[PDB]
Amino acid sequence: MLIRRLKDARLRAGISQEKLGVLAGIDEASASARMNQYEKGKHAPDFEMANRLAKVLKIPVSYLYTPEDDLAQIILTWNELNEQERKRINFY
Amino acid sequence: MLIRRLKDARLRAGISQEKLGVLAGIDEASASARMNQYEKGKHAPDFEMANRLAKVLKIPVSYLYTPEDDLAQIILTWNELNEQERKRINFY
DNA sequence: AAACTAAGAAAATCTTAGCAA
DNA sequence: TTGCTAAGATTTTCTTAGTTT
Repeated sequence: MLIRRLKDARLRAGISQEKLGVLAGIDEASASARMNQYEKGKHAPDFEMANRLAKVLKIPVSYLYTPEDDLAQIILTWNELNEQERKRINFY
Repeated sequence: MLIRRLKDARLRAGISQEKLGVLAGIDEASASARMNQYEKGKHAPDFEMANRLAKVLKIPVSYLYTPEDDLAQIILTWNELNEQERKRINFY
């Protein structure tokens, strides 16, 4: 899990670390700490948690696991394309 | 990590679970077991290991973390494109 | 040969109780 | 308010020693 990806996505979502945690289902008593540990790279979330974070952040989960900046941008762009626009890439 | 992504990529590489493990730097004494645990979804590898696996399998690491079949295919295709080709999608 | 598994050892994360910016 | 951290409690993976396909 790439800490820069998590942080960038969180800041674009405009929410605090704690709020991101709460919305992803982490107990209010541990949300701030846990989300900070993830963003600072102290501990890694499991894939199930990453999926819940991605849901809150409105991103595809694999964005958080893509080190290649150009591919990560593609993933975010693809995310916002409608199903007809995706067909155009699919054929491509 | 998505066990089907790992299996599909390994089978395309034409290598055993053990061989994949050995090539990815897992000790010869535990490669078979660990690789199997990952592919069967018994335990998840950490991201560092996933990166080592992806290098052996000649895939971008985020393929292993992409649940969306259509995006996963984009990632696979993108992996094989040269610079000039990646430039034209980045535009598109 | 390759795939697979149990169980104890080992190492990781999670919760708690805060402090710092 | 938000970001951040230590450390013990908790939960996970890893190694070993195999059996199964």
